[PDB]
Amino acid sequence: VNELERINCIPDQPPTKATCDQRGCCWNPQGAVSVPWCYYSKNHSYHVEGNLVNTNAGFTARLKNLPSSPVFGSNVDNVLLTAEYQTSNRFHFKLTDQTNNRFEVPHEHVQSFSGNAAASLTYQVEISRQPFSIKVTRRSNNRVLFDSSIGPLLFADQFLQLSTRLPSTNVYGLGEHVHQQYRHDMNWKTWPIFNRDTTPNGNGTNLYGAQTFFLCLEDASGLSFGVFLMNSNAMEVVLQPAPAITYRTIGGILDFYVFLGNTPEQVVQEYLELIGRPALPSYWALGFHLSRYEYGTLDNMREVVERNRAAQLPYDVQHADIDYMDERRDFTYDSVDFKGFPEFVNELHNNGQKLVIIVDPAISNNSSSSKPYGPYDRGSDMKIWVNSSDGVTPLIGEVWPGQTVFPDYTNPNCAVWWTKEFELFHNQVEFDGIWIDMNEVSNFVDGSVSGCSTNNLNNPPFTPRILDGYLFCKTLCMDAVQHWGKQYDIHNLYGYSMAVATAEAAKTVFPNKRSFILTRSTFAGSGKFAAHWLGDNTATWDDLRWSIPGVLEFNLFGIPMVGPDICGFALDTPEELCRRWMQLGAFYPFSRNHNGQGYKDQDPASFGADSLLLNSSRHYLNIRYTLLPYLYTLFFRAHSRGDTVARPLLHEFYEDNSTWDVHQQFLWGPGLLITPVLDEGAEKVMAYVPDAVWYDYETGSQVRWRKQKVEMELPGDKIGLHLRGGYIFPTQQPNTTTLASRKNPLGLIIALDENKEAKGELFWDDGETKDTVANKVYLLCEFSVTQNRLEVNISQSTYKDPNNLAFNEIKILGTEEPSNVTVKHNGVPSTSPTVTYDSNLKVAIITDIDLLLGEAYTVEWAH
Ligand SMILES: *[C@@H]1O[C@H](CO)[C@@H](O[C@@H]2O[C@H](CO)[C@@H](O)[C@H](O)[C@H]2NC(C)=O)[C@H](O)[C@H]1NC(C)=O
Ligand SMILES: *[C@@H]1O[C@H](CO)[C@@H](O[C@H]2O[C@H](CO)[C@@H](O)[C@H](O)[C@H]2NC(C)=O)[C@H](O)[C@H]1NC(C)=O
Ligand SMILES: O=S(=O)([O-])O[C@@H]([C@H](O)[C@H](O)[C@@H](O)CO)[C@H](O)C[S@+]1C[C@@H](O)[C@H](O)[C@H]1CO
Ligand SMILES: *[C@@H]1O[C@H](CO)[C@@H](O)[C@H](O)[C@H]1NC(C)=O
Repeated sequence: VNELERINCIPDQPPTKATCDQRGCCWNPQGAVSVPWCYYSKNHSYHVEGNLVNTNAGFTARLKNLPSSPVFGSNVDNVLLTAEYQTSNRFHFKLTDQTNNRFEVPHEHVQSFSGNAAASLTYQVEISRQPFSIKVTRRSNNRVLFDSSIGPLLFADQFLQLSTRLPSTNVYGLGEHVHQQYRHDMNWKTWPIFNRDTTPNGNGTNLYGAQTFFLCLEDASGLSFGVFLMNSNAMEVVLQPAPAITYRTIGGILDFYVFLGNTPEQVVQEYLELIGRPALPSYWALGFHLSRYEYGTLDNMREVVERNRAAQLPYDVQHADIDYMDERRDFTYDSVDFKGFPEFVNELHNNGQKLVIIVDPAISNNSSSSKPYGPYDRGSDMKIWVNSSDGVTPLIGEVWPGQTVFPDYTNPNCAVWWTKEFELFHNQVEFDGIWIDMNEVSNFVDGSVSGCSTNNLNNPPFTPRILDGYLFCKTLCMDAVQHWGKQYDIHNLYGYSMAVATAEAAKTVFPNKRSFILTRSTFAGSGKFAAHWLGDNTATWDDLRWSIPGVLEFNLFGIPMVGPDICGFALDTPEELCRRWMQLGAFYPFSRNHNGQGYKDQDPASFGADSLLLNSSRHYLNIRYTLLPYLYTLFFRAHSRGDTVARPLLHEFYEDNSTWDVHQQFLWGPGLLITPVLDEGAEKVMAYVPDAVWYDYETGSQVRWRKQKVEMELPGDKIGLHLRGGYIFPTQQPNTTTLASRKNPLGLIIALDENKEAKGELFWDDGETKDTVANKVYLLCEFSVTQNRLEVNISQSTYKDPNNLAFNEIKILGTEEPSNVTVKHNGVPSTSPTVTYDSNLKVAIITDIDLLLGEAYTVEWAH
């Protein structure tokens, strides 16, 4: 064995020859740091027994265990391999215990496959007999994509493992973690996955969510593939420089999907086609959100709101954290400190703003006939709590209010309970959206108020390297019991089940509306239901840098509406950091400035009504709002086709290997390049300029750089923003709310390519109705520019905005002077627009034009 290819046989303890011999592995204490001294042999594992059997969907094989002594339990004797050729670009295989049913994720979106093997496969599947291995290769070039032959298949009740070689080291994904870099180096690295309330810091631990998806860019041609494991048990993913990746899990079954694409974007699209495409956000959820833990009183909250309104900050949503509650209890508000709450909400609404309230899962069990607590009384009547292992007594833990029980959101009768709680509360405080937190689930005691019994669930043969080394640390007992099964098996599905139930509640509370759900904990497929934030970060320059890979990864995971707490949750934010963070933060898909308890104010206006930070924050938030029709159309493509929103350079520029590890810059869709200053004291950033025409957003000027590293001059008041030649960006005059800004004149920014051509599109609907796309109530138009000509073209036309909207300005970058501008409407001429032209910058701006939204036009000019 070449040392890069050794598969570690002692993941659980420091390596010894005696343990190696006892396990029947190979011993070689010679090797570079991290190279396993003890590793699985060439042979041993499982072998194929007899022949493969053709089925309608693909094939089955029986695998029989090559005997050895138990490591972490003894391998299941007979394993069944079921292989389904589901589509041309998606292969599914699962490994089950041939004799017993095992836990399988009861995913809400994924359906069982029936039907026949797809035609025109882009992949071929190869099975080796002795020992068992599975290989998936790309048909067109025979590139080996998945190849398990590097390691054994291990399949014991509480220890399952399968490895695969990888065709390159361009590997992106896995979660939820702070990876720090976007491209995984492929040096010996183990990532534990198990939903846990812990700080997203530099220690590389398991965080709030469970995401097994990874994408691999195979080569410069763009050809890419992805892998997904459908398994909700505690697990870790081991990366090594072969290159190779091992999945090591402690229950369930190995249920794998392999996705192929011509480009990275097509791999994400194939993945989201399987697990579920993201929900379309309400248009208002794309504006700026402001928040903090512990305003303390409504007076203090109103004070913050009003100083940011007075500053003309674009500011659509105010969040209210646990301080609104009466003693941190769900579905109450503090009648003294938040006296006047309903009247404040009216004020918010009348100002065009929205209210999002935090709701925790854990319910106070403190209720007597003297002093009733309704959510607990109604919950106990319905019998909808998570129970201890006896299957009958509700588990007691502790969160914000004191001792608590936990809803079992897997029980469909729990959504009924939860919905009524929301109905009852909305009658008091008319919130518009819901922020669901602490849903790993997070417990202030370990397991329960009486701890956890010693047994194989709470104390398993092998524990992945999760924070603190016990599964029940700061969560529920592993033998706690829910409708979908035991906590051991479904722990990673709590936040997922809770987002599903919460989306159910929205159907009653916000009939026909999307509303907004923000969730902490996630499983694969959570973006169908919710936005995500990156959790309790810290006001450091490290946390600023680390945010970008975290945002890009959740876009691969199909949770495109994602961002961190701008300026940092924990700690007092320095002015310089917060100013650089607000500049970048104006371009996160989810843009929220949120702050921890006790720390100095960090809302933009708090820095002073004439401060650089406020001026800069207002400036870039106004740019964000200007480009909201472009951002919104990007979320439309994510929702309907599965595209990313916040996009890596390498997804558009994969032919250039200089982009393969860029994580300090990113794109909005194909066309907008964002380059933040991310270092203290810097007024410059070393940045990559991909192989395209680029125009400075602010001046419109063509940059002299192409396909090269540059130092971009970015003073205290700037972030780099460039528009790609070849693309047309729809815009709308901004205002301090989207309620108002949506009524304003539209514009087009045409960035010309070398041939003086460009293309773009605009999606437009009512901005809030649920499933306008599935029910086809929307406008979609295309803009295309050739020499001397712009065409506005309508493809779907089943929504006409009642506000009489129109394009009143067109800015053309990289153009020679356009003259004699003519506008035709469905063929008919007329009259004559104004053109202003800057021959130095090659910018033309056409005004005094009125192109109605949803109407076809041709706009023509001479040179
Ligand atoms: C948790 O325990 C409760 C009892 O405390 C179980 O409630 C049962 O619910 C069904 C209706 O769905 C009733 O017909 C039973 O009579 C209830 N039992 C009792 C003793 O009242 C609940 O099923 C348990 N949940 C889980 C996941 O085990
Ligand atoms: C941007 O938003 C505000 C709403 O907050 C609009 O404010 C004014 O609009 C009208 C003036 O033409 C008045 O009828 C409203 O009373 C007034 N609202 C306020 C602040 O009192 C403003 O018009 C919007 N901008 C644009 C271009 O429409
Ligand atoms: O006391 S804290 O440090 O703030 O508790 C955090 C962890 O529980 C804790 O750090 C844990 O990891 C240590 O064991 C918790 O996540 C805060 S929540 C999430 C945030 O967005 C809201 O504003 C907060 C109030 O609702
Ligand atoms: C690792 O964890 C501890 C917090 O318990 C902390 O002291 C340290 O900052 C963390 N390491 C890094 C480098 O983030």
